[PDB]
Amino acid sequence: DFKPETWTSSANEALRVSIVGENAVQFSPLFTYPIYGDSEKIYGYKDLIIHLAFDSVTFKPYVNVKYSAKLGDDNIVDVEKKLLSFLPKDDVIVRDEAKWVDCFAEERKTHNLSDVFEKVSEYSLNGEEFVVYKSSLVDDFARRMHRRVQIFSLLFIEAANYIDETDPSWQIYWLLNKKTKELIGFVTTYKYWHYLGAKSFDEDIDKKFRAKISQFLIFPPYQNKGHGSCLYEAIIQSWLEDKSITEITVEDPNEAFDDLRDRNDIQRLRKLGYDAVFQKHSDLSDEFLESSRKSLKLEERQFNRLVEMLLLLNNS
Amino acid sequence: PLSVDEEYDLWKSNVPLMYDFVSETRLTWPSLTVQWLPTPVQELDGGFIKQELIIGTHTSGEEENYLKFAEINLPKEILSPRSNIRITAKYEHEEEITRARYMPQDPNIVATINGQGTTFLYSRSEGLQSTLKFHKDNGYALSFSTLVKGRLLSGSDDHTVALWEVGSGGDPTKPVRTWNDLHSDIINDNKWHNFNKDLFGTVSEDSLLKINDVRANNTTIDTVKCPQPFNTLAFSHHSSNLLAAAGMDSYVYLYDLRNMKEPLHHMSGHEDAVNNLEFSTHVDGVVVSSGSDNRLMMWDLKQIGAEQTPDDAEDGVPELIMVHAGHRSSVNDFDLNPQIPWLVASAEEENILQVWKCSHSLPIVG
Amino acid sequence: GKGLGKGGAKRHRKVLRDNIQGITKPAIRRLARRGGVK
Ligand SMILES: CC(C)(COP(=O)(O)OP(=O)(O)OC[C@H]1O[C@@H](n2cnc3c(N)ncnc32)[C@H](O)[C@@H]1OP(=O)(O)O)[C@@H](O)C(=O)NCCC(=O)NCCS
Repeated sequence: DFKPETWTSSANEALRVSIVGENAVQFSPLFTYPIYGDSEKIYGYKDLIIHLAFDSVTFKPYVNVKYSAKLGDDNIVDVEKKLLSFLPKDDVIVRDEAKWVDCFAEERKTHNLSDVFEKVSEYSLNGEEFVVYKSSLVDDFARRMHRRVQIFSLLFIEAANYIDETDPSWQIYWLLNKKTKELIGFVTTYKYWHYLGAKSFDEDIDKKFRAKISQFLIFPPYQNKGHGSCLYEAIIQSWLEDKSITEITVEDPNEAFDDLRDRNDIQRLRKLGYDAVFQKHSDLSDEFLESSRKSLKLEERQFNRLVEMLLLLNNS
Repeated sequence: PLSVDEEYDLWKSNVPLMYDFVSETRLTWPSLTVQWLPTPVQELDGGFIKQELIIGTHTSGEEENYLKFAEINLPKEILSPRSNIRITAKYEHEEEITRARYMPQDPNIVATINGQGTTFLYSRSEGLQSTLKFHKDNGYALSFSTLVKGRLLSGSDDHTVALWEVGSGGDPTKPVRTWNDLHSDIINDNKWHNFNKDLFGTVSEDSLLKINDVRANNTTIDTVKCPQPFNTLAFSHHSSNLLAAAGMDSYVYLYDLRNMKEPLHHMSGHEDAVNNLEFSTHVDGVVVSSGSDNRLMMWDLKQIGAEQTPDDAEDGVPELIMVHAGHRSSVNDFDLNPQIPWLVASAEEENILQVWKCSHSLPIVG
Repeated sequence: GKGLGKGGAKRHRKVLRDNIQGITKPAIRRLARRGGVK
């Protein structure tokens, strides 16, 4: 039977994203619209399969496009060229799998992020150690890596955009398996000047900042194991220690990030003894609440949600 | 893709929700300049509140030019609707008035600069008093010190800056200091600091911003390379270290005098060159800008970097408080009323003067 | 887009408004920022 409808496919299904370590782990993107258009459909290819694959350590990318047949046409999109335009120029291996393997084998011999970058913290999870590193985006090595993983922001975070790597206010956190050196996820963060009024600004020469979580990603093979929470806590803790940071903020968080943030913030509050503080009848002077929120470095809206929650939760 | 007139009509339909008050007036000739006088609020018979405004003409050589003083009689609710407006004095002026500024310590005195760079001193009660000739070309830069009576700075398309002292006695018609060495192109603006009586800033088409001391032999204490030329700058009325500057690239930049090496931040919103900038005297952190995109924008520096919801971020950066889209051509000048917080007068290229106050429901007015 | 990592377009604009509550107080704020010309 003639099925010309099979020459039109879902971009989300055709695109096979693979992270290759000891094994090839394959999964689907959540979004393709910034690559293949708003309908996320591809026309003119029968049995289309788009392989996008990354070494689990170096994230050296590989692209291979396959189909049983294709409409020779100019109106027909060049699927491969499209995808390559969102990947680093001349850093992607095309079709030749053996060539790709030879490449990242040699790279794995060279230095890890953990040799170049600044170490932030460590944690154990599932009976395994992980390390959080941070870096700027001006570093040539950090740029090489961030260009490799960038596309994951487009494929997994709605309305993501590629950030300005020339902007020195960008700081990136890298989550690594400590023994295997595999990249578990990454977080792009930014700092904005925080004006605290003339008196404060005139009194301290040291610039103050609101730190912002922008793109927060744990790769799909590694999700739902606690990594998101641990990484979030690692970053927040380093920001609590950073004198220049006044507030922790997040860019357009989704529901899943909302819940992660709330769960960790609450747990931090209880740990610091704030269950005993936030009671209906506690002394809660305006300057104490101000002092409290600043100590906590919590964003104002988030702070109020949290206090309201604690009042309701321990009551009731 | 609304035309200018379709967008105006849309703006007009939303005025009752966005504003406590808007008055719109067509002038017979454009004014290149706008400034509220510091006349104290006074309620008149009929329940109107008197304020006063300085404007000028630009007749393009067709008729006599005039420095004008207007009585703006506002509805009483403006303090918490329509106004009467009355031109109470007109004084003949040589060429167009590009800038007119009252002397803070004696607002009977008003300085002007014209299309040939000549500076004049006018008395409200007696008319033209003095002609201060140094600059040889059109000048847009003119600023009186709030800290030293009669200390006046002017700057010109001829690349030169002059310091005048017109508040003492004696003859004020000769500059006390001049600079041919500050900039190598048009002086776009010069302004006095609000706390250090000896500090002023200049911006030029040569893409430099300079911080200067009138006492120093070498003058300049800091030199800043501007991304593209700045047209204007302004100093905080609350912080002795904070200033703003803006121009061709459309962004409003903030600077710390203690470390001019790089901007604190830049605020995006304008879609064309920014031409004027002012800090609020009433609220620490509030900045207002105008530009060639026909807009005025009000900014809250205390919201820079604030967290937003996605729908909120779609309307602009958090520091953006409000956009005035009442004008249908580039904004020539605007002034924040020093007696009535949030009252603004702004004039556009095509003969319109608007007097307006944003909604008191906006969180920033509290 | 200073420091923006999620400043791109969404897949689709939403059709149902959670803000039929206009002509309220936060509605004024959004109107003001849009300059009443959206
Ligand atoms: C979130 C992500 C990091 C996974 O990491 P994670 O720490 O394992 O988070 P989890 O999904 O396991 O959630 C923690 C679990 O603790 C448990 N939990 C315990 N108490 C809970 C409570 N009070 N409330 C809800 N969950 C609770 C739940 O099982 C919870 O899972 P759930 O909330 O999803 O149902 C990953 O989804 C990701 O990176 N996704 C895409 C990128 C993205 O969208 N980033 C946000 C935009 S920038």
